[PDB]
Amino acid sequence: LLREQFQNPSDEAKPWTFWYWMFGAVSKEGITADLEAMKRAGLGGTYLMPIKGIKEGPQYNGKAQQLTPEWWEMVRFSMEEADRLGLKLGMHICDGFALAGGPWMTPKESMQKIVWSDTIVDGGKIKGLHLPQPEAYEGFYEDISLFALPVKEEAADVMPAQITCANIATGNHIDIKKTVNMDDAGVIRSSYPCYIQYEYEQPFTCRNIEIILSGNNYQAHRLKVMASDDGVNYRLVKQLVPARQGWQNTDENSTHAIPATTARYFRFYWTPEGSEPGSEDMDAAKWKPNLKIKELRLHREARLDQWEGKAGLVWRVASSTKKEEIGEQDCYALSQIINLTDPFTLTATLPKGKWKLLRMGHTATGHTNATAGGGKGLECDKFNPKAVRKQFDNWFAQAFVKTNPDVARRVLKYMHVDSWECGSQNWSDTFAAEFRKRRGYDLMPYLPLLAGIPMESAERSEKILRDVRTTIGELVVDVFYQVLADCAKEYDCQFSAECVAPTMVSDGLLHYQKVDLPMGEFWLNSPTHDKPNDMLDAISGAHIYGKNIIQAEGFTEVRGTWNEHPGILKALLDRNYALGINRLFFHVYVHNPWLDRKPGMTLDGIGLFFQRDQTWWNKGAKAFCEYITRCQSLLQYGHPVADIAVFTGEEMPRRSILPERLVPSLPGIFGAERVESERIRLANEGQPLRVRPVGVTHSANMSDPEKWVNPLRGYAYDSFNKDALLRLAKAENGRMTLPGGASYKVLVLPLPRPMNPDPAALSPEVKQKINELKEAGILIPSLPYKEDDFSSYGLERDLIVPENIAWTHRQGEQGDIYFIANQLEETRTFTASMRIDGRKPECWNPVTGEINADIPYEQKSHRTEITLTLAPNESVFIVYPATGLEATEYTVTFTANGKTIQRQELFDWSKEEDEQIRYYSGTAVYKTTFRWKSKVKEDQQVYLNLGKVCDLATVRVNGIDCGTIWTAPYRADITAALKKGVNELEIEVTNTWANALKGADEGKAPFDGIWTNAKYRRAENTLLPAGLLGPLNFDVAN
Ligand SMILES: C[C@H]1[C@H](O)[C@@H](O)[C@@H](O)c2nnnn21
Ligand SMILES: [Ca+2]
Ligand SMILES: [Ca+2]
Ligand SMILES: [Ca+2]
Repeated sequence: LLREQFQNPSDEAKPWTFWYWMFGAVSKEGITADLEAMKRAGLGGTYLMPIKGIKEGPQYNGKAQQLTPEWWEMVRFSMEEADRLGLKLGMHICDGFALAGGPWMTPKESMQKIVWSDTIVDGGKIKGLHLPQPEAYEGFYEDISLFALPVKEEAADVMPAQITCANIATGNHIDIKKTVNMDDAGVIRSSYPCYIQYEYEQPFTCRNIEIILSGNNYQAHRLKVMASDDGVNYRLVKQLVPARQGWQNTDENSTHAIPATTARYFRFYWTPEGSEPGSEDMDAAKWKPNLKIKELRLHREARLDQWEGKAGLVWRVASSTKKEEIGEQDCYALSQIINLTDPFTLTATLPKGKWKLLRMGHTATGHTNATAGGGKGLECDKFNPKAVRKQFDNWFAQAFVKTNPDVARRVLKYMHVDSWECGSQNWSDTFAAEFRKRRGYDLMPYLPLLAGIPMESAERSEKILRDVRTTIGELVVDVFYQVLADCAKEYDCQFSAECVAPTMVSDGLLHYQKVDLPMGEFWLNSPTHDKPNDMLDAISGAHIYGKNIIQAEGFTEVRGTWNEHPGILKALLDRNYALGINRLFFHVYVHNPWLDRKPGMTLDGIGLFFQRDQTWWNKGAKAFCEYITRCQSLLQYGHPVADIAVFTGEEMPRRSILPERLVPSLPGIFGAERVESERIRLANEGQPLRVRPVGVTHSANMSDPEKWVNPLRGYAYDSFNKDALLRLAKAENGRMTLPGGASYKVLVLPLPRPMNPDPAALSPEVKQKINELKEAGILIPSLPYKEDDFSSYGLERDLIVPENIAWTHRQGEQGDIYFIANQLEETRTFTASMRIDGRKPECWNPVTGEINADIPYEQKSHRTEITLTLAPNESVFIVYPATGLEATEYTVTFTANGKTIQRQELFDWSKEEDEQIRYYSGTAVYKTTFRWKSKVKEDQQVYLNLGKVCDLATVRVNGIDCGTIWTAPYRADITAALKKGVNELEIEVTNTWANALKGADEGKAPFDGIWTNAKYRRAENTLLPAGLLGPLNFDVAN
């Protein structure tokens, strides 16, 4: 019975929280208080992750520094308390929130990259020549190969040049100080159209431009390169193209190839016009459209376009290099290169002429788990099974040894890996052998490709580099993930994992096959830091690899301002349920070690502030968690339904596809109005800015996941990869099926897109599997698909609802479930039509738990239609089996500071003269009486409507609890509690911390004990409305 699960949910259905210990400031008192608070809210467990240590926050006097006996004692006490209370625990595989580092790791055991040095020497009899040492992270380096290259031309790779600049932005409403300029350090800055000019003594032949930045700068990659011989007639060379890039893009410079150009003068023209708005695969374009360049280096030696990325040193995608840029003349044949490893100071004999001595080897990338404290150190080598095992043994395994082994064996059931923040890597000591087994040929002779030196042809080079990247991503799965999965089963743990993309070269779906619990992430009020693409990686991964529980780190808030409460979290949560998550993890519960300070310790103001010292914790968090649990009991039932699978291609890196990127492929499915708004948005005219949250200025045409509810207008889709196609896909009854229950009718092979611009050719195997699926009846539409839907092919929309209604559909042996959620902040009445023929629908309310088994419905064209009224932000589940107030005076007690006042009229606290009410945050108890004339009749239902509630209210009538009201409709069923005559009305109203913190900031604190390390505040500088504002009314229905 689904009803037993909805009314009595199982433990799997409960939401969890991340629990962050800050700066080693931890106490047993606070531990007990936190774990009891979590139990009281109805949480299932917590992930215990310490962040930073004493050194990073000396002011807090921490005594529980990571890995000290005192810290381990606190971990033990937490396990003991979680055992007592019936909570489960997880921990991360390292200290801090990312990723797999620790002080036990040496440079040799860390993430490795290919490095090199060179010198030009005359050939002949070389004896005892000392070659320059390549990059050696903390002295660690190891040679791999030494190559001898014949010199192409004989001139310097770079020459000196006189650098000038000029503003050209005319249309004079301009701030003259923000026009182009070069500072003392040679750094170039501009906000306005301009050019930077380089004048050489003699004509210089340039084939590429290395752009060197100080942090990220989208606009630096948008320069238009021009050249001249005579200083006035300038010819176009190339409009540069930004590579796709994530947020961790500063480990390498960027090389832009150009057609070989010989000139005395080069100009780089810039304008902000034509900028793409920001996204997760052009992270730098989220920021202000200002130009900032540390150095442009113009080079002579041929290099592949955007080679740093193509070599796998950083996560990047760009087009193959054109033949106009790298012709066969520009590439070295294998027979031209002499391999001098064996001789290697160097003593050997080369032919005559001049030779380049490319000394190649490997060193650490230098990445650490930087948010750790006592457990901080180098990131483990991600391709080395032993280093990965070692990392497991030294942190996570130790929680079963250093605490209390029998208690740890019962409560510590979850091992987590968060989202990658340790860059990329492209070598390890097993990498040549792995490449050979997997790709079927030897990489070693082609090692100079990893320096972007072209060999044989531009195409052969880039085909090989793609293979390197493919191997890289395969090894993240087959080593790092495989090893941790084995370790997890060995310790009887479930394995949760977040995204690898867009920081480590990877197929972003691929690793989810190895984990029990794929985990996405969604942010609150943080468009610059939100990760909708991560969400779709985790969901798509779970769906294609058959993982039924999909966790999500939810409500992460880049700057929390203390005005947040469950009411304004609901719509955000509901649209992520619509995407397919079904176990929320709250981000974040911060341990507050002091019982006398509130709201206390935070992650330096990064929200959501989800913890015991919230004004609304005791009643608000519990009510919300009840909603969540009921929602999740049903959203974990059976299998998700999606009719459309979309192939993610054969470029590397790769990941799930965002809805926006499919609009030119399926313009019909999205509709003409979506096509039109995308063209306006992407044209990004004037590069408009928005500030959200306070102090975060960014591109206003950023794709906003709130504007992409139900984007395929009644269908759902998963991204789907080569591995799933080749290893798992089956045709059954006209649909493509996978183990775990995915069944798709349609397979979209998208048009070339930003993340797959070539696009990479389909391998013969893929072509062969696609053809088998065409023949077994699977729709593989011709693109662009221009019809409104797939009903011409007998595939109707699953749910027809109006815009701004989020939904999902699950199906199992006991029937069908549609989750339907209003995203607008208004009451709406609308028809929902479901693809269900001849079964009786019911309406199950996840806020109250009420089940209405007898709703009206029509049956038309073999669908079922229902009329729904949804209050602001209201959600429902559709399940298919297989008169004013006349009150006496109010007594209002403000419990935090004991004030009590009498009032006839309801009032906004923030408008009172008394500063202890004006600035009050917390709970106030309202007490009054009312007359009810008649006895409550049969079939008759009575609601106390609260009107406007700031922000949360618990209703007691004649001492009977009639519920905690936190979202619309703001009303309480008082039917069972009503008596004839005089009724007693008690209402507890709770607001948010914002007003009290504003009071405390200004010396007008409404009570003592107010402190937090969270410093961010709303820009508005206003007191929020607060209280039972009403008006109060009764509603008598049937
Ligand atoms: C706030 C932390 C958060 O706690 C972590 O999940 C980490 O993945 C991250 N990425 N950006 N910001 N964070
Ligand atoms: Ca994360
Ligand atoms: Ca493709
Ligand atoms: Ca794309």
